[PDB]
Amino acid sequence: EARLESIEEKLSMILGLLRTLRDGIRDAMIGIREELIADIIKEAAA
Amino acid sequence: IEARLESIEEKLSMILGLLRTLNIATAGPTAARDGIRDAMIGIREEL
Amino acid sequence: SIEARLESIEEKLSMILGLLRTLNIATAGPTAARDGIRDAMIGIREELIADIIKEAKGKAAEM
Amino acid sequence: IEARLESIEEKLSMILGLLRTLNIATAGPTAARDGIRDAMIGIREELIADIIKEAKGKAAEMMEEEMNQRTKIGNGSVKLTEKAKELNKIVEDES
Amino acid sequence: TVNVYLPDSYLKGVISFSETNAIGSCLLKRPYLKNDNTAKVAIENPVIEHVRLKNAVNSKMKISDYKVVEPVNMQHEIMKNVHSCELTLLKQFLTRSKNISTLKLNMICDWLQLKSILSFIDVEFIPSWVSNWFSNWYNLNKLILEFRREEVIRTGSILCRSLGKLVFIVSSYGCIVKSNKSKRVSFFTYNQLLTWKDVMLSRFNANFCIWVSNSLNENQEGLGLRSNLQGMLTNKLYETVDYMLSLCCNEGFSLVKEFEGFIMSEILRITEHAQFSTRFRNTLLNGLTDQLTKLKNKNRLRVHSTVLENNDYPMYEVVLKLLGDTLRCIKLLINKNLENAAELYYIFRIFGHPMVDERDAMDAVKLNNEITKILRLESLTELRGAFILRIIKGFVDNNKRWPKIKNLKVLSKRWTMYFKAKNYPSQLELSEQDFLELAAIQFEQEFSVPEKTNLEMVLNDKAISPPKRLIWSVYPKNYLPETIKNRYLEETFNASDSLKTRRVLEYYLKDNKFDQKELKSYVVRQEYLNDKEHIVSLTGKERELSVGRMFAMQPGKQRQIQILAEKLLADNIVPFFPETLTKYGDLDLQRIMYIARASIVTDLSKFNQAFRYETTAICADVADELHGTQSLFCWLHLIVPMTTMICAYRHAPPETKGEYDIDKIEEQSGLYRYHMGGIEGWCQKLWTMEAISLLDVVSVKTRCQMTSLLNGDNQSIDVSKPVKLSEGLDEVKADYRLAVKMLKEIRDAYRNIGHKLKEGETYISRDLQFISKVIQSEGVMHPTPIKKVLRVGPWINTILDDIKTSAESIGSLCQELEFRGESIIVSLILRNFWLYNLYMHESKQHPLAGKQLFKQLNKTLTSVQRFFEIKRENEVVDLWMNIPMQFGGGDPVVFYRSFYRRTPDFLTEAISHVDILLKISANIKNETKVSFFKALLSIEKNERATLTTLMRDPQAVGSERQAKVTSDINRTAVTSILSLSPNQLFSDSAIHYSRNEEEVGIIAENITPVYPHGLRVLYESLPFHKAEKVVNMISGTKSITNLLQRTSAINGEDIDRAVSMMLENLGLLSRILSVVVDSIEIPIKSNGRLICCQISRTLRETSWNNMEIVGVTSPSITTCMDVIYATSSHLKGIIIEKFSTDRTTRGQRGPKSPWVGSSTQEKKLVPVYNRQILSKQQREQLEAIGKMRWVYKGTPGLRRLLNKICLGSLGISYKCVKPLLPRFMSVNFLHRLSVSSRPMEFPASVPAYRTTNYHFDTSPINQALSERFGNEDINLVFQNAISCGISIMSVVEQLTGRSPKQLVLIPQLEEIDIMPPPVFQGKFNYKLVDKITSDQHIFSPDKID
Ligand SMILES: COc1cc(C(=O)NNC(=O)c2cc(C(C)(C)N)cc(-c3ccc(F)cc3)n2)ccc1OC1CC1
Repeated sequence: EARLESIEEKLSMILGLLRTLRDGIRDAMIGIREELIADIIKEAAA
Repeated sequence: IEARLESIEEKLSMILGLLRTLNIATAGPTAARDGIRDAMIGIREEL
Repeated sequence: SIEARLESIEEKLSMILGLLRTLNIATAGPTAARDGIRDAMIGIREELIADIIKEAKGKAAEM
Repeated sequence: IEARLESIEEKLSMILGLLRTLNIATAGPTAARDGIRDAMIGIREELIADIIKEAKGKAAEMMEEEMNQRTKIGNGSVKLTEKAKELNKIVEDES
Repeated sequence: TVNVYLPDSYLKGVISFSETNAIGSCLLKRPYLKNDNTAKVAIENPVIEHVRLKNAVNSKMKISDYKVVEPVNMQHEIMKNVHSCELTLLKQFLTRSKNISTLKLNMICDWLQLKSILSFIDVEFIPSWVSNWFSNWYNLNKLILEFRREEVIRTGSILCRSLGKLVFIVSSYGCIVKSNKSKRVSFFTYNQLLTWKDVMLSRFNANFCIWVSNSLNENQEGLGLRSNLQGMLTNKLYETVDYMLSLCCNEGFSLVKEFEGFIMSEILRITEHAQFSTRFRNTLLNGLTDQLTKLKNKNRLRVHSTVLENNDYPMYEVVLKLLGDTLRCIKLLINKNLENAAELYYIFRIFGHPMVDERDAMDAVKLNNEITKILRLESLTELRGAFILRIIKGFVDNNKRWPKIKNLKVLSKRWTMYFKAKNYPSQLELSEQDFLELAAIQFEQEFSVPEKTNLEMVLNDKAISPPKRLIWSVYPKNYLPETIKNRYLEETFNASDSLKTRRVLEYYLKDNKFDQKELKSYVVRQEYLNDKEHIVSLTGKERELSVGRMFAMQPGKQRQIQILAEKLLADNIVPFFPETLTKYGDLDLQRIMYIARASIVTDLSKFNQAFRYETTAICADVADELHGTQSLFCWLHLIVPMTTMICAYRHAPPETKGEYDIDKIEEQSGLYRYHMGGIEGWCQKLWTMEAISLLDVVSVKTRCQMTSLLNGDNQSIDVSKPVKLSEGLDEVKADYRLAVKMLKEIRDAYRNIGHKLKEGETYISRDLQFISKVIQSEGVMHPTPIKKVLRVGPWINTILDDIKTSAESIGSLCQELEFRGESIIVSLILRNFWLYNLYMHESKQHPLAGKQLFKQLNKTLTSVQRFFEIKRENEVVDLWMNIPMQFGGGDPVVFYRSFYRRTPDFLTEAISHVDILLKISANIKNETKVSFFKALLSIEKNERATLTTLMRDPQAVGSERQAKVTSDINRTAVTSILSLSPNQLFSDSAIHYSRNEEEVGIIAENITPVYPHGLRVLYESLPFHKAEKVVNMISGTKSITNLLQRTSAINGEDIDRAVSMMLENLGLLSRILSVVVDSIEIPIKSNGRLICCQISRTLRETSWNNMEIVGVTSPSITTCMDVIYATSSHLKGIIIEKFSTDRTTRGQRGPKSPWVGSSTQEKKLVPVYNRQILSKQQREQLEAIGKMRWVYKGTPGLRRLLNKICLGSLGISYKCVKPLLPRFMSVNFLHRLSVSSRPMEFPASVPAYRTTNYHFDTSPINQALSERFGNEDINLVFQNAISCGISIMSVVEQLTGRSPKQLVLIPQLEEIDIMPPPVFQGKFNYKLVDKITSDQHIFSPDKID
């Protein structure tokens, strides 16, 4: 009943941003850098 | 019963992630269209 | 059908995930490439990652 | 509990409808032949109206014939035009 | 010191609209054919060549006394002009060809046991619809050859000659024709002078072939070709179309284009039910009449403000009547006969070629490559899902696993369990939602980009564009302003020698700072996205019969990227798509051949210009993910829209306002910038894959079974579906309904992606009938015999006019009348006609050699006479022209080639041919015919036995008994040129080449016995091999000593070398007959005949100092086998029997499957490991090392040599690659070894359908062989014996009207020997390889980490 609460909350956000079809650049930057370091770790010894 | 719920939550998380980038190319203004270029040119030297 | 009422949810939201993937690929084109934002839209692909490591280690070795 | 499942089902169904009916207009010249206009997304009719109001001259025509009009064929059987019947009468006769 | 400009003899090029306009505008001082910028520049600042042409013309009669017309208004008068008659010459040629042909016919009938047919060709009554074309061609060709001879002496020459009532003034840069009868003048190019000649030649060849076939078939049916064409009606067709094209100036070729469609409609009427045929015919007629209506305005718009504006155009009615008459002529030639319709496919050439406008096709495609396209997201994602599903299936089938998936959380439970189980659903599953939810998957890197640049990939003999700033170098200086010229001279001083070349070879060999690791960094860093110096040029070179087809061209840097992307797709991803890769050779020709069945044949010719980034990226992204790159498979739509389209042809300039930068010049008829579509051929594989994957979605949406074949530019979709609806309209209406419904579905599917299929390019049918452009109906194939023999004549397919290559080409082209057509006599007659013309009439005058050649020929002709004591000089040429070329005679077809296609041991075949030729020749004494072989065996074998010759050519002979070739004589010159180049890598490789060549032969010198095919394998296992390819690619360039100079002319050294080779190969027969040793024993047989296999083996052994070769000698089926005719009664031979009872067998099919002679080689125990990461070159290395390990076992030094090779090539030890190597389990590699130089198929010399109606029994011959030999292997090839038997069945029916019911081939056991597996003794010289691998490392593969 807890994961569903987050689920119902996020559907409203998803529809809100989908109806438009400032801050997203920073989100994209942090997102790419999130997996860039992990991929580098895997690529870099065994 | 429980794997399905967490899988649904993860898939919605990726849905939100995708929906964030979709409004930089066409839905986003051309003025801020060049903002990410500085960071991208900086990634080669940020690591 | 309690366990079947949320597996259809999963399939449907995976379908919209595929739709959004295709939409994201489509909109990052010649306009995005010239402004140097296409790679942030698609991401890094294990090949530019090796390139940066080699120069980073090469410079570190040159020390 | 159960009701929220139905609510999320409705939300997903309508999101699927919206994403199924969505259309894309490709990137191209800005109608001033100076720069490239980026791709657009929206409903088919509004995109067509905007693009046609943008188009000038012969280009517009082919667009009208390439996205609005289409080949209307039923049970095949293409009819030969009146001018093409004269070729037929000169070719298939006196042989 | 001496540079020559030998012109062309055949078209081999393109007719230019702008060059003609420039010539005419310079001569008239008014626009000609058009009022574009070309006319302006030509009027104001004409080029020096056109000024000289103008002066030459003015010195002669004045131009204002005649009506100026286009060169195409003159064909009717040019094709009807009569000069001196040439009937006696034609009679002489025909008589001599008949003599040579009767000698060969005696040869065949002697051993086929047969017992005046050439008398059916009556030379005194030639129709005169064959003679006129011969006379026209003779006169025009004489003029052209005289001009070529004159031009070789002086750089720029103008020659004037009178041909009847026409006067020609010919030059290398322009031509004029004036007609006194009509009082009119025309201006054209050197092309349009030797295309009219080609039209005359083709008309003569076609009419001659049909006349000969009709003469043969009127006395014995089945002796000639299986098609009955009237020749008078073909002459009428030629004249009518000539007149129609003359009236309709140059827009009439778009009207000639529809003859193929008309023939297709006739075939469909013959073979199908009215519903399909009427639809096709009506669709054709509507478009044809639309074009007919639109013709007049096009011409009247083009010729505005021109000298031709005052000429009158034909009205609608006259052109309509002309079309009616020509279509009547075509329809009457097809007398409801499907063989005539397939026969008439040769008329697409017989009328001439159109004059292509460089700046008009570009304009026509501009607006197609510019419009915005509205796309549906759902279909766009379904296509991506189908592509991903194809990839998944390919990996699951080949590797038994899924590709690596970045995130295993975008999958539902169904696809999650499918992932865990490592399989995929069946076609009955996979609804649309499956594609939608599959399109969410992202792959990880499964492949790789090679770090080193593949020198065999980039290096080619092609052209490249200049950079953006150095683009004014493609136009004459006179055509440009002064400021442009000054700034261009300033700019060309700052450029390097590599950024000044328009050729790839000079682009690389002249590079001073080349690096093999540069391309990897270039691709990974995406240093092509924002390139100011990027440009796409469109030189406008095209192909046949089209008003526009632009050949695109690029600078070298991005050319590398295009080549690399195409190669990576071909190597890694084109597999998984059997529909496309298997198109040519297996899929369509033989493999593919109530439940309703139908076919759709949509075209994909103009497929690239409707593609956009949004339609290509959805799959190029999957390719990038698999290969790990960022943007390498979608470069085109990322870079092309940012640059300028130029159309940089030599003459047509742009109208610049005096500014250097092309990106600043306003868009014109030849310039535009925002090109949103695709370029033709640059990303063809990806677009093909998308087209294939769209049909998967279409098939899933409906529930039909679709199979797709991609034969060229056509897509053939064969559709099946259980109709489950009957009791009304039974069978034909069901097929029609299925076809219509699926046509609607396919057109809708293509529309949703952005392609608007035209009504005139897609059609429906009941069964596929034009796959790869071959007409096959009901299992019988109807050939187009006279389509490859239209241009047979003197000096064909020769860079420099050398008789050897020209004779080989004549023979090769005429052998098709035997392979495809079912007539051997027609092919013999044509071949000997043209060979006699070449040798005895055209060798007296050579542009570069003079009379020398003929003198040489006349000496060889004397010697043979003196050797054979021939009384009459006329019958010594007959004998000489039936001797193989390998011994120094003129005969570019060996005997066996008429019965089976492939063989080992060419030498034994040549020996057998000469033996039978001397056997039938009841003109020489018996002593001399046995003395010829003693002369052949008299050798001076004491010479250097280098084993690299056998590595290059396992079937090579030594001691100068062989004929020399171009590669072996140009090798030293090419290496010497490469040694002096700025590129350090190439210079070092060329410096070490000689030593590496001398050392590669020493590795296995002390190994016995010598197995030349094992030596070939060892050769392939070394990097030297690859270098030896590059040299051979540069040897064939027509100018070796001018590679590093910008001359585009043939140097004197090259001419001297070529002439020396040509003159030295013409005396080989004289050389071998000079010395005879009388102490040589010929192995005569107990039949009174000589054993050809033993003589061949002795000759091969002696020429190599008696070094006991093994595995190369094998008997010829023509001499080790005796053919007789019975009914299940004879002594232990192979029996060939006929299924049916009918007399003849042409045009029928039988119950049996087609006979293809396969080898069933190398029973192989392949390993089980991942091979996806390895490039193709590394896989070939592993295969070569495996073959080396298999062939040589227990030989001392083998393991050390293998370790050296593995370390040199792959960089890792031999014991670390042992698991990766394949394991062969077989004892006889003399039989099972598969390697180049060793044929892997043994087909018969008849079409496939003809082999389906015979069957063979080999039990008695097996019993006889087991009685004589043991159970071990022998020399005789079995596939080849069966092939020869089938071809005998066919040829006997050809020569005699009755096909034998059964024939038996008895083996003669004195010609057959055994090949037990050999045991090798001696130690390998394994050290040398090290050095080689060090100095040829630029051609090595990438080292395995
Ligand atoms: C593919 O390259 C080759 C293949 C062969 C080949 O196939 N050798 N043949 C037999 O070993 C064989 C054995 C037997 C036995 C087992 C005794 N019954 C019978 C027959 C046989 C033949 C014709 C017939 F009409 C009937 C039976 N042949 C030979 C040489 C080849 O290339 C190298 C010379 C360069």
